[PDB]
Amino acid sequence: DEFEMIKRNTSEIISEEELREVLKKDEKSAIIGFEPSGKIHLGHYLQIKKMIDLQNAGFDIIILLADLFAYLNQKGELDEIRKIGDYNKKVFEAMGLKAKYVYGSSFMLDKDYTLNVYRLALKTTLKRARRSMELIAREDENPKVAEVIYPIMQVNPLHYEGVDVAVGGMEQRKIHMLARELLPKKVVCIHNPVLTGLDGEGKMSSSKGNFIAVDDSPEEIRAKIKKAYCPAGVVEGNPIMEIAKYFLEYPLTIKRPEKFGGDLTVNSYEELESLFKNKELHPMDLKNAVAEELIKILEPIRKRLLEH
Ligand SMILES: N[C@@H](Cc1ccc(CC(F)(F)F)cc1)C(=O)O
Repeated sequence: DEFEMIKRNTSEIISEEELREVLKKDEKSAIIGFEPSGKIHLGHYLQIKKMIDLQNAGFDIIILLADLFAYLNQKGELDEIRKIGDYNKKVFEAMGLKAKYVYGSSFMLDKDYTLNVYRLALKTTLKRARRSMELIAREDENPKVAEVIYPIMQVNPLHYEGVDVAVGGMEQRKIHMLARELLPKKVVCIHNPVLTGLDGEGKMSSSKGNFIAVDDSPEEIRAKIKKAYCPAGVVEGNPIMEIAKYFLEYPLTIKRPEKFGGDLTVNSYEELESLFKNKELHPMDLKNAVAEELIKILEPIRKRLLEH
């Protein structure tokens, strides 16, 4: 099913009935926005993989390099942000994405864009804007006015003209709930889960420095994975298991020494999860398998980012 391919590994689709209608049409487009990021990590790639799914299913793909948004979220000066955006777009092309790339600031300063922001600032409460940003806003002991403008710009109808589907992480869902209420035409949201960071502390993050970057060296992936929170028998909160779920190909053959049980062949992640949960498979053989298949999945991307 095209539908079930798109739905595989998302946390929610709002809504499924509207997505079946979109899939019927001959012309459909899907958008995702990203604040430019100094490092692109597996959190980014999970979402790019969803966009490749939509692209296989017939959708035109639009990537918004959300530079002004990064600007409001205190990531720096704009033309410095627009140069990080340029690099991120190289990375997304090396992931195998066939898309159109738009810089926010190329249209977000237009008079009609600006008037919608003022119009929406009239319908949106300070309390709701702030709630909507709890998972997104840069850490700040004295919150700035910029924090409450960010979500109203994210739900501006100009971002969604001729767009059927928006894709984002679950950390964006309150902002999308706002847009569901306030947008003139309905857009389907597809939310992808948030990856746990390597120490299990919170969520994977370019500023928490708890991530694996797609351009990481092999030795580097090994060392991050070796150090990673992965309690025996525990799946919930375990970032090594998450990587197994969202990134690996099954059936999976796990090489191990014959004293640890010999080569193991798992035909599904659900099979891996039962093996792991009852301790027929130890963190260390998991880790070696995950590290080794992660290296092979990332290699072509590291290669073209390094080509020259
Ligand atoms: N909040 C996102 C960035 C963002 C996501 C979505 C949009 C609207 C749209 F998706 F681009 F159309 C604008 C910016 C993030 O946290 O990177």
